Amino acid sequence: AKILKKEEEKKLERQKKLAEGTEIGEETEKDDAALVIKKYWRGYKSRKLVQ
Amino acid sequence: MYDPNTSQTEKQKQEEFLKLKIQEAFNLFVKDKKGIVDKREIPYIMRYLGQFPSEAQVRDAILPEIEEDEPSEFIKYSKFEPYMLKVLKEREYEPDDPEALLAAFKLLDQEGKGYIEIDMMKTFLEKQGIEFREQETKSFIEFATNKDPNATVIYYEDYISRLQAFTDKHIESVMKGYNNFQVKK
Amino acid sequence: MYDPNTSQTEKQKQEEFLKLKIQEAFNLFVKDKKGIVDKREIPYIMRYLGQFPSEAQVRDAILPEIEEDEPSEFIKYSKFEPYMLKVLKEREYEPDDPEALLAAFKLLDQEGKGYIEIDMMKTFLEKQGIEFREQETKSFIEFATNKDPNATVIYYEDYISRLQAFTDKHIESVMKGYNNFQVKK
Repeated sequence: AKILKKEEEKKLERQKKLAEGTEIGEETEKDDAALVIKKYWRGYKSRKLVQ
Repeated sequence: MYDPNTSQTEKQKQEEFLKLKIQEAFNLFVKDKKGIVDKREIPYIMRYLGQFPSEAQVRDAILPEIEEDEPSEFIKYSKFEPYMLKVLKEREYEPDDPEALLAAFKLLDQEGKGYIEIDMMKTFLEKQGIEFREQETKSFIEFATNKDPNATVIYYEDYISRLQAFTDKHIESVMKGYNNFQVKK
Repeated sequence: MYDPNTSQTEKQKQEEFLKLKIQEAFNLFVKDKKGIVDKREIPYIMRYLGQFPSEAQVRDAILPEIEEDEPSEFIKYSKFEPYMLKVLKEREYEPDDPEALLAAFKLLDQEGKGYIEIDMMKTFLEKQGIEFREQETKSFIEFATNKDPNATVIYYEDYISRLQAFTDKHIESVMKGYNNFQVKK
């Protein structure tokens, strides 16, 4: 029930934000996610090789 | 690593520790002639020391800032110490928080099923941002799947948790020694 | 949770934090008008306040006390917060000692083999005492067997350990912020 209440609150907040005509780039989000994942994977490889 | 909210003595000791860790990593990654290391492992040394600079960032702001005016086929401790000393002091190449990885994985999983197809993740890795090699993608699939050969999807949450724990352990390993070094009389 | 042998300032701080937590739980169960919650949700809220009252106990004692002069299908926050505060301070419906649960399970396991059959547990829960509903038994079987579809028996020790760990994590999460919470003047 608390999770559904939080979901409703977040849905209301997102609807209010969209009512302001805010455009969020979606192509760059995937690139940022890939870059972060690659950095973390390379760091994990370095650490595993270190141990 | 470096705390800029400490005393002058603390800042100096942190800098000297950065210098000595740079020296340790360089010596452990010197092959034949003491005082020289290939630039390929320079990001490898940084990862050994916790820094997470991107390949483009490493090539554009790391190597030129440490390479000589005359192109030197390998880098020596001279430009290797102060560079990442200042980087750690300013935390130039600190990786994002784990929430960044969580958001990245959620974005890659548009449907939010809790896992991402191996084919899709490999497509992102080899076609978006800094592309990985085939063997790198194989290793990523192996680890994210817990070395599962027949796995088709990966639970990004468990992988993120394991990566965070391993990063914390390696950070404990590296930081151990971050502390003492004192001005010699 | 609530410490009944702390300082007077600590006593007031704990009482205020418990009142705020009860108000938050009430709001979570508020659907139409603030200050009124469904009667059926009365025991459920107690389970976040650390109380695991039985259905008979709530029906015989909790309901008549919370109910006003006349029987009402909705419980007002005015009669809910004080009763909840006193119940939590007295720890009336706190879950029993995990050792008690282990003893009960071993009593169920006559041979002491460390496991109980799913059918045996279903029969015990549906024929003796306050019989569970179908969904109650389904959830208990699923989560005791760590959501294993091929599980044939339930090991009571590890299931009890997991349930206790989950309860402790939930209690700490619900208690989160007590250190930063301060008495309102």
